[PDB]
Amino acid sequence: CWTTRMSPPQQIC
Amino acid sequence: NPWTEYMAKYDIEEVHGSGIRVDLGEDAEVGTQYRLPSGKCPVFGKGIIIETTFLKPVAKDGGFAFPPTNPLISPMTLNGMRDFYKNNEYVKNLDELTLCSRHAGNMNPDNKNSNYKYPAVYDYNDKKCHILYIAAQENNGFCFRPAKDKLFENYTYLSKNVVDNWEEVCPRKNLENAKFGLWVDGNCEDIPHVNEFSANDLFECNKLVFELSASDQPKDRYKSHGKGYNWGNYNRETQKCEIFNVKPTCLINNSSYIATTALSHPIEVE
Repeated sequence: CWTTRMSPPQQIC
Repeated sequence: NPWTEYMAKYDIEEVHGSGIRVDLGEDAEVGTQYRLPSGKCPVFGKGIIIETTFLKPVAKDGGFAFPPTNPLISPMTLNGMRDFYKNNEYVKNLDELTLCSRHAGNMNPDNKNSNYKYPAVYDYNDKKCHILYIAAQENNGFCFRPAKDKLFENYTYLSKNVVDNWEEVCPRKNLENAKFGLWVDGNCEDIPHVNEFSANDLFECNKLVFELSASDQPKDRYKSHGKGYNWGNYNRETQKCEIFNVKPTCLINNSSYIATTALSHPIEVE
């Protein structure tokens, strides 16, 4: 799982 | 010196600022500090040889690249990335290398804001950005080493810091009929001392220069900051790769020569 830094923020696993 | 503006891209210390063979010029925390690539220029033709090819996702049955994700953000094509960021005007129109670098830099492993940004490889062959889960580049005490190689010629190694105007300020092409020199009192003089390595063609010279170039680990203490044997004058007639470690400040016209750097593509000339 990672979280995007740029808007919109989202969780990608 | 009328060469000043033109030669700026060959001041690798200034425009790249980190290791080339092994780029580990910064540190970032995720509690624990880690080393990570930070060179401002793309490294054309650089790949990693595993002694499983390295663009395979991490699992020793796996490679260096990001594991499968939902949605699949690595590997991701150029068009895939442009679509992914279609609402971000500051990103959607970046060139393929910078975009790939920014895409990799988008994925925060600390799920708090952290400074850790993965390096990446853009493969010109099928227009795919591969985020590298493993930022390591050499372990020859899984054993592996960085190299330029025919298999890697369309690969491009990208740190988190790749500048958006690399095309303008970074080396890419080799300079045909040109020899790097030093400008002294209104004339372009030869590099006074060079280290001569035999090389069958330009590719092998580029490969050798890369092997000897700025490196941030042996084989703050280890950081090159871009200093090293980053340049080579290839004499195609005597088949000599003339390698040196001081920045060139002018060009000499000489049809026997091709000017290359560790950062440059191993084949392309202009």
